[PDB]
Amino acid sequence: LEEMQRRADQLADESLESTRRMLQLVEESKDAGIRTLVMLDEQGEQLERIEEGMDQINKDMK
Amino acid sequence: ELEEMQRRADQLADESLESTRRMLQLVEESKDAGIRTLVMLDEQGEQLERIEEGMDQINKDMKEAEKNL
Amino acid sequence: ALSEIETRHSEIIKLENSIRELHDMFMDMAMLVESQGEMIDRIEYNVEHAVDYVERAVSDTKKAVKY
Amino acid sequence: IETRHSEIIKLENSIRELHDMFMDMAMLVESQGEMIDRIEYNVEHAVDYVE
Repeated sequence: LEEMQRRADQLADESLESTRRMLQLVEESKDAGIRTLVMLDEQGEQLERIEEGMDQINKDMK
Repeated sequence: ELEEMQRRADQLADESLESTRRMLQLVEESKDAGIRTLVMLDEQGEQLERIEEGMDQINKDMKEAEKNL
Repeated sequence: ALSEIETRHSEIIKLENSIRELHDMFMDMAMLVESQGEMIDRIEYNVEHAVDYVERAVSDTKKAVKY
Repeated sequence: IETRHSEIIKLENSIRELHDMFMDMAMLVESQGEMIDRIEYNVEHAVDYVE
């Protein structure tokens, strides 16, 4: 029953290291998510200006 | 007390498994969303290329027209 | 024994919370992207329309110059 | 313990995939941002052209 407690402890340690690695991956993913959402919001504003602009070109041409 | 501590242990251990099982679900949902998003971003990228190409022509012809005038 | 069980549990919960925020980021991302995609559709349309206008405008001036 | 570990190892596999997907997404959005930047510019110079 010694080698068993030994295994359980080994698995528990692996499960913990896995969880910590997952925490690291999730952290970098959140940073990218944040950067991406901020870019999309910016891009949304630029596309609104692009659309207003095209309306002006199309209008003044007529 | 000791009996209760074991109750806690079995409590946390069970909660961990369920949290893990929930995470598997949230991650799967996130992935599908991410794929749909990728699909959309791919189509948009091409649309944006034509848009850019059209604008090049516009500024080209406009300069020529202005020149001709 | 107990301290370790507590730490592993705590780490897993902290992960689930972090993963819930990531799930939300992707959901919000797909929403924004689909919305901007509709604005892109329209812009694409307005651009082709302008291209034809400008192309005729330059053709007119080119013909004029010719004669 | 053996099942929890098994469920955790599998979750790690999907989180790795999700992470990688988040990183590639950010790069895509940024590249498209470059185009839009140019588009917005070319459009400003088309507006002052029509005037």
